[PDB]
Amino acid sequence: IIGGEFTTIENQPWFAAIYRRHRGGSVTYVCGGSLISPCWVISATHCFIDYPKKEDYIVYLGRSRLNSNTQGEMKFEVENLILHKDYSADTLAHHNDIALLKIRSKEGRCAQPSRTIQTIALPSMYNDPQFGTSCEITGFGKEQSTDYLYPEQLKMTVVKLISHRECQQPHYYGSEVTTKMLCAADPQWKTDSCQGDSGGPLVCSLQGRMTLTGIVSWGRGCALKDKPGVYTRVSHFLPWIRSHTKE
Ligand SMILES: N=C(N)c1ccc2cc(O)ccc2c1
Repeated sequence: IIGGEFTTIENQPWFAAIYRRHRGGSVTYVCGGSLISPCWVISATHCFIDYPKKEDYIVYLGRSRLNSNTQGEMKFEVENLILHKDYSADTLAHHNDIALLKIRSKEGRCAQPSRTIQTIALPSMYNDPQFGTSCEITGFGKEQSTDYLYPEQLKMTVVKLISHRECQQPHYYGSEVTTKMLCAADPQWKTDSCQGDSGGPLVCSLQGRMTLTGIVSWGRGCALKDKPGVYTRVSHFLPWIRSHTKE
């Protein structure tokens, strides 16, 4: 997250921290995600596509810091890593950039809701806030495009939804952005998601309920003039989520 503020898991208790076990035993951060029911986390396919083996991954819920344990955290293996069959990547834009992780603990249990662990509501079908609406984004990604390190403390910021029409412009993204994507940005371009924030939530309040409107997907740099953040438009993927979240 470029700009914005530090936070703790209490302020985004659906946030899931996803890590990968290396051949050699070291564990490194991969991507964010969001708990959408006790057993299901939703993230982005591009985070996993290079290493699709579910055994390689660890999911933490209730975690406020990147490389230290947070009191009350829960640790999960990935029982099912579901990538989107229709995912594709061009030079910049990712299409169908959405993924599901079914989580189960070593004790064979799903998430137990707590002060630091809660689900987030999905939107209703094609129901998005109007452009200009303020939404929040959360993650452990870079604080500056030129950073090597990721921040140790969780961060969040506020961006505004941009119309598909404005985002289609040439000096925005041209035809790179589709109706299954949402653009969001700061009017001063001063704050944004960045590398390491992928898979994490864009949350808006809709009919008075906190709603997973977007999933961090891609952008041309970070907090760059005329280059909004691009998010998977969750309200356009409900059939896929429905069809994949059962027995
Ligand atoms: N401008 C963004 N919101 C944005 C989001 C995700 C990104 C992931 C990357 O690997 C590199 C740049 C990124 C930029």
